[PDB]
Amino acid sequence: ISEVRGNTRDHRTAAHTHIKGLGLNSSGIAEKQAAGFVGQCAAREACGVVVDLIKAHKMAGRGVLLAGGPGTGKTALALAISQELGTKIPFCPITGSEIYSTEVKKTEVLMENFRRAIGLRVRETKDVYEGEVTEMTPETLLIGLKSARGQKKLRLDPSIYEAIQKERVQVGDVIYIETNTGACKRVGRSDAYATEFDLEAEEYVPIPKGEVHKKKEIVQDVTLHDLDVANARPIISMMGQLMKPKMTEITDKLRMEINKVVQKYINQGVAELIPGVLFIDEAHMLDIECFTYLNKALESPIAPIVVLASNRGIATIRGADDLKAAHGIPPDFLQRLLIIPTHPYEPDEIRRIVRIRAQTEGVQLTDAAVDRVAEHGVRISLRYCLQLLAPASILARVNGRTQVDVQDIAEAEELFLDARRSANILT
Amino acid sequence: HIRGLGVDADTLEPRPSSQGLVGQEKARKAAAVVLEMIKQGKIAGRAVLIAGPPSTGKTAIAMGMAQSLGQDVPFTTLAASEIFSLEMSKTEALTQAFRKSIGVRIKEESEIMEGEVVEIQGKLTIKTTDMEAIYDMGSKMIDAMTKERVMAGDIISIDKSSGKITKLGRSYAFLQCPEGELQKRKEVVHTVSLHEIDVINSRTQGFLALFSGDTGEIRSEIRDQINTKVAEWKEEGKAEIVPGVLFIDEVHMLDIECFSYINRALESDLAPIVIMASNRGVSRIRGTDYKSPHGLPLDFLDRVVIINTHPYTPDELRQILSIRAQEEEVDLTPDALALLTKIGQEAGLRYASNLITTSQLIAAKRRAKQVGVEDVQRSFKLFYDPARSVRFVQESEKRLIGNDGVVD
Amino acid sequence: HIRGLGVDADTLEPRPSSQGLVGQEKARKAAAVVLEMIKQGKIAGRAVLIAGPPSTGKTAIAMGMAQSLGQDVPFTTLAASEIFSLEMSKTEALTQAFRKSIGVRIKEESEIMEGEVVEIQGKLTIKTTDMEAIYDMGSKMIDAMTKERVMAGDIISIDKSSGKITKLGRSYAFLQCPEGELQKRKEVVHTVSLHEIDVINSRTQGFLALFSGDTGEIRSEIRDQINTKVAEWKEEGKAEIVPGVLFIDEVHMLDIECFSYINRALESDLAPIVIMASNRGVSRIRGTDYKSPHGLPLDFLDRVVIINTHPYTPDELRQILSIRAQEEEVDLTPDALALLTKIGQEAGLRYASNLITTSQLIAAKRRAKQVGVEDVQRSFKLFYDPARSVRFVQESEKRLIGNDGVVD
Ligand SMILES: Nc1ncnc2c1ncn2[C@@H]1O[C@H](COP(=O)(O)OP(=O)(O)OP(=O)(O)O)[C@@H](O)[C@H]1O
Repeated sequence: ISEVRGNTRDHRTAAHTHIKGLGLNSSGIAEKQAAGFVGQCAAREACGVVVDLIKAHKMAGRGVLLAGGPGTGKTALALAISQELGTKIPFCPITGSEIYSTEVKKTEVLMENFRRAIGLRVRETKDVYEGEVTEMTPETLLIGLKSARGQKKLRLDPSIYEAIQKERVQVGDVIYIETNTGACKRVGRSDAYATEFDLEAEEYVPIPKGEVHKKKEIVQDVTLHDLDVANARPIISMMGQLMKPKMTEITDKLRMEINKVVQKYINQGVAELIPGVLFIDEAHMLDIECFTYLNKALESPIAPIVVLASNRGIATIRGADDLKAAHGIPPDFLQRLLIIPTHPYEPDEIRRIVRIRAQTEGVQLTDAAVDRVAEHGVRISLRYCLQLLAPASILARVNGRTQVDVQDIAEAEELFLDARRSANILT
Repeated sequence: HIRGLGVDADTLEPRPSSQGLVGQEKARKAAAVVLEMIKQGKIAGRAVLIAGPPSTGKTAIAMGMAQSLGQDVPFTTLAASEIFSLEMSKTEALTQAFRKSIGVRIKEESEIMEGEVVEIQGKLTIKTTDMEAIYDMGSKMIDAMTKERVMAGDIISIDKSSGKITKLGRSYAFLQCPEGELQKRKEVVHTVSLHEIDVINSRTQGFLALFSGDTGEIRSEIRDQINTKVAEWKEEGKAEIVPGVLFIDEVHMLDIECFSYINRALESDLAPIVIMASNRGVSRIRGTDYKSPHGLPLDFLDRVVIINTHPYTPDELRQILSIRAQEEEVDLTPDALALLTKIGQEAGLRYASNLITTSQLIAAKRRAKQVGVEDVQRSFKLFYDPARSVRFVQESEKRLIGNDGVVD
Repeated sequence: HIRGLGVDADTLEPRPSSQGLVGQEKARKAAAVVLEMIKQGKIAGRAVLIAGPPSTGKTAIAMGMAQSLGQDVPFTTLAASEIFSLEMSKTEALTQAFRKSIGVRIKEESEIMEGEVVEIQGKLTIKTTDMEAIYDMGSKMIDAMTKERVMAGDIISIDKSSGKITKLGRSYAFLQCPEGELQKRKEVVHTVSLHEIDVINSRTQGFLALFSGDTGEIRSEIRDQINTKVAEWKEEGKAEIVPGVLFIDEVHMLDIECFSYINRALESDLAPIVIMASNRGVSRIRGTDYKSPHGLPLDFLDRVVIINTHPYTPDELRQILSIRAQEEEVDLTPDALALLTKIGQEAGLRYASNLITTSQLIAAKRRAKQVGVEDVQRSFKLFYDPARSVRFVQESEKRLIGNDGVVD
């Protein structure tokens, strides 16, 4: 579990790195401009209440729905819900279109995302005693350990004395003993007393490196999916390795081996598992079979916070014989969650956002350029205008400038056109 | 929470609020007639249909149908959507549902913990007039009696074989403390459903089942061992087969292949009471090209017995929200409940019930022991009902009506 | 043929006709910004979208994107239709496409044939300032240098390990003849794509593969051996992973399951530059019931970076057809090219390019060294463009308009 390192899809949250959380005071009322947020007071305060409902454990089989248009702070508020829940919490942003896979089933892909939303907080402090054995009999046992770069003799507690007698010991055996109720023995194992005659033996163990007394500090924050993806290999290259269509490395029997060891760490009290947040954009795209999986998922106490988002008003239920419902959510699951409405930003609110994103991205710009780009944030979507910051900075650097002006941003619209305008131009 | 049907024994005229049930006299009186129709043998192999507006205690009326049949008759809730699962055939999904409804009565020797409680994952101590003992609480046992709402001083009977805690009463505000030692093995009747016998005899579900692996699909080999043992027990006189009640919700969602199985399972002499529940006026049949009233095939509507629930009055809604307020341990001002019931008039009862838990947290941040009108008005303005949320999206999507008053 | 992007290094202002590219300044300047956006790390895991009218050098601009990134970066063309094959899963069809784009750089010892050529299935003789030798031409080698347009007297470098012929220059119309013996083994960098390593290590495709048998479906066992060896080479420092550029054409044809895989393959840190190309204004999504602009899902349009190509002017079209005329070794009169470009105004560039090869044969039958206007006017009247051919069928099918001028 120490070797297991967390691999996170940072490209999804890359557009929200400018947001630090949810800007609100002690009473609960949202601030005008805090934590990288502009406006959206009604929706900010609303989910600022749901974070408390999770903390108070009052979200008994409940979820959240973010109703609003494109670029209305939906995905942004979802990340704020995680950021406000605790430190190093799992946030899994998905889109209904991601479920629509070619090889894996509609929920074999929804399963790993649920595993990507449930984490594990580890806080294990162990006192290592590695090396050989040099027995002495006092009034309750003295053993001298020999390591690769050190030698130390220690007067063991009578608790260890009972544990060592159970697992046969002799002078010249490599051992791993722990003060925190730990007993492990390697009978006769020692590379020092190994002859070159026998090779197939493997009955000997090398002399442990460093010192005998070692203070092992384990502070690990990994999701359940990280445990599955690390135990699948028969690991640095794996962050860029996926070129295989089948993806048969993750099998149901491999997950059972993870579920049992995770349970063992909870029973010991070493590490407790912490459920996070599962965000589903394009919630209407989800099949009826997916919603019934979610209904079963929400009933489990281990389950994370299922936050959905739908840009549609009235939509046909996917997986049903054409049944129009609100946001495309079936009634069975619509009642299961509380709806939070996300309001569109007026031109005055849009330029306040631009200045925050430019400051984070590292793009210097004139006051007049912010006004021109905000005009595109109201005529077209908020995502399109925000995308104009990076090409205009290159166009300015090329012209020798650091400050981006109207002339530089005018070319950005000419070169990089939105999906709506690009279609109409072709006629 | 639900005590029974809440009806008169002789006249069969239902009380406005009795036996854990509130309102819906017309439906509850019709429910009482159906029970009597089966008992006399007048209705044989006929399904029930609770039609009506959403959140009109449709589950509660069917829960009342159960308790009014026998002392320990099995009752199971099944939503039609839950049948269409990614892993588990809709045949197995329906077989599990029917087996969850049919139970067996066997007299067994098992120890029952009887005595007064002195309350504190945790540790709850018990006491009798002769002996005193401390008991470490099991993770599943905590969740079992919190649903029962067991408080300190209550006299309870815990059957260790089933795990069910039964509230016998209280010593002080009454029933007196039991004499002898706590654990006593007696010949008690055990009623365990066919599906539960399958899940007991089959492979134990490992921790985090929804994390990965196949569903609760019971092997045909295991089910065979149970069926043959139950059949051997029927002949011996050891077991008594008791047909419970299956409650099917969202019935409009059922396929034509489901109704053919329901009638095939209903064909049996030991079939359960199949209660259907439709929240729709007019809905098309799935699998069939044709349309029908509640989404039932042309053949089912004539066989079924239809009962209709009605919309709750502000006075009927008044206590429902207050009962749910006490259950969720919240304290409201008379003005706040009046406002919460006023929400329940235009918007659903379920939406108004959601505003109860949300307003408590806003009142907790204000540091008040009374949840008021300004606390409820907040939840309504923060969290939107389905009809208002869709309205909000529709206007944001396309401005249907302009400032001039001109459309398009 | 294509030399590069044809843009200025400092100002990034594109020249009208430079580096094997003609016109489309707006798109080429936008292409140059995208390349700089990736280099600075500003754009991370973002696809490109070359939208515009058909035959507007969409492949050529993306070909320019490649050569302007690195010296030997892999570039592969994929039409969305080619994915839907009768034999080969559309997953394998897309995996092959992505593996064709990712390459590995290894410094290898291999012999390179350097020297002047004296030209003649055939036999081409080579010469150096010290030695002379005759070499029998291989069937695949003939097809390799004819695409390079290698003429007699040219100074060339043939790497025997890869088989690629590289034109270093010429001795007479300049670079002088190499000193020593032809074959010299040097430490040269080899850039072979992941898919090519799979096809090299896997079973060799027999003569006439399209005649019968399974497609180039590489076994999961073989691909595993390559992936593990590449991973072992990355750690050793032997290989350097270089992410090339994947060009996807007819994007409107892609299913919802394709876009989910594209984003999954794009998720990687070593992912290639995915360039999409749509020739449509408004087109519905396949697999999804909803409609969209270029046929991309509601989630892809916001992530993608759109670039637009424009219709070529008669002066822009003037040289394109003349470049293609020289490539196909045809000689036209100034009046004929003016007529051929006039065809390219109302009808497509591709249709006008087809009229070049057809007019040559009619001019060959007339026994003339100059292809004229009457030679081009023939091809236009013999062979019809899509819009004219459909017009021809529609009138023959049903006479939509009568002699009177009355419809129906
Ligand atoms: N209130 C806000 N304050 C600061 N930035 C905001 C605010 N609202 C939206 N944004 C920013 O707008 C940019 C693009 O919008 P984004 O893709 O997040 O839309 P969304 O509404 O959050 O989700 P969806 O994709 O469902 O519309 C993001 O960088 C986001 O953080």
